[PDB]
Amino acid sequence: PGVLKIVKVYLAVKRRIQPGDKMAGRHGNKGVISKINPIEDMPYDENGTP
Amino acid sequence: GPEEITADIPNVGEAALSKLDESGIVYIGAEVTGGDILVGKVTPKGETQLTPEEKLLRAIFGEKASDVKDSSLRVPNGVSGTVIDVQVFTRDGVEKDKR
Amino acid sequence: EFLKPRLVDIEQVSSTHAKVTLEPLERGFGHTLGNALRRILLSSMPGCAVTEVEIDGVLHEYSTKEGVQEDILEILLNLKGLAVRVQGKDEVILTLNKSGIGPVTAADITHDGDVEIVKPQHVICHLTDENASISMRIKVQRGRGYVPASTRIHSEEDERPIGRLLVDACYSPVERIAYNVEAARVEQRTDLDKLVIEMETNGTIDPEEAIRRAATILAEQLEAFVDLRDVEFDPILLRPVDDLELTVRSANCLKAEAIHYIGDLVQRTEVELLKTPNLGKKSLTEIKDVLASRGLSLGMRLENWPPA
Repeated sequence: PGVLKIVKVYLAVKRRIQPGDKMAGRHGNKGVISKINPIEDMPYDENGTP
Repeated sequence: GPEEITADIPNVGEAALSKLDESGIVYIGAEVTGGDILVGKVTPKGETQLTPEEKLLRAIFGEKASDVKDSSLRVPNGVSGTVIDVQVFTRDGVEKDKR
Repeated sequence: EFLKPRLVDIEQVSSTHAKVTLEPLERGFGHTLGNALRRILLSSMPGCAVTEVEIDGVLHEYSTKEGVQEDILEILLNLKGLAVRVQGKDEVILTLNKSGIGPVTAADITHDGDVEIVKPQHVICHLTDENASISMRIKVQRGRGYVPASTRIHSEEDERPIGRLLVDACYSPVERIAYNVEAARVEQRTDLDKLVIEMETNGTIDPEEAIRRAATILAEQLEAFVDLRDVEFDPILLRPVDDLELTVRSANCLKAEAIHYIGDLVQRTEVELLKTPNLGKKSLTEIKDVLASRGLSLGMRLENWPPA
């Protein structure tokens, strides 16, 4: 009765992964990221896949 | 009185009116951030003594002379991202919104 | 007295796979050159990637189109993997229109002047009814590294109309690269080293041109080593004093005190200029009044004072 007309607005935000964000497995191991290292610094096997 | 909602909001520049339609709510798909105005809602104020200062104010400016307030919902701090939907609903009997 | 490597026996395995051989190398230089080239190629290689798109009926990425089998968000992901080769330009616009039944691929993109789509079977959407249509305009750019859509702001200097979809850009044609070190086949020399660089791109760059680009980048970076050696801002201030329409009496007093600039006056607190001869209690108010009109109250403190 007191309300005459209503409007609602929804937002959509994409959260890219970043150092502070928490990541965990499914065996009780967890942790926070510490650095987003470039591709060329990750260790690579013989075939070159980092 | 009634709290009608319209795009025309006194004391707000054309920069903030770029993303509002003829009804007073942001277009669907407009990318927003910071504290941009979302819905243009006005709250009536009480004045029944038209002093000569108010008379000249109404003469040089619009009929309301910005008497009405502007209780417009703004994007809260730290919130960004494009809008998705607007969910206007209208009470029976009252003229329905344009959208 | 050092043998120079020569790019010989370059062979191509597939449309993406490639092997480049560097025949003459010294004892330890094989690993050094291989690592430097691999890091340079993986880090910074020129390439073309989709920057922004525009579909006809959509308003944002979180919507759907009637008649298509995929969301607009998904369509942006299939478009992000599209690889093109542009010649002589950097802002090529790729417009595609298709109607009917079946997947829509890059093969039906309108034939522009000089733009080569590396693979024409790259599906980007599917149509599911006869009478629906999809009309989109794709813009491709040239860059060097990873540039997220959110980070860039200069593209927002001119307002983007509602309907312009922003997609992240990768710009790196090299996906995988590994090197290997073996012994050269030269027998007249005692022991010589050869290097083979297995490189896997998206077909956008020539392996020989990629190696050349890495080499010239390294040479230009090293150019800085071969010769080491090396062994009052506000516009309201800094204004002429005779701009505050003061009285005649204050004009001569300021000259005697040598207040030739506005900012010098604003730094004087009220207890000290009163000792100036014939300043005047009412005249002092006039200086305060006009300076209050500009919003410049007496008693401020600055740090540096240039002569001009």
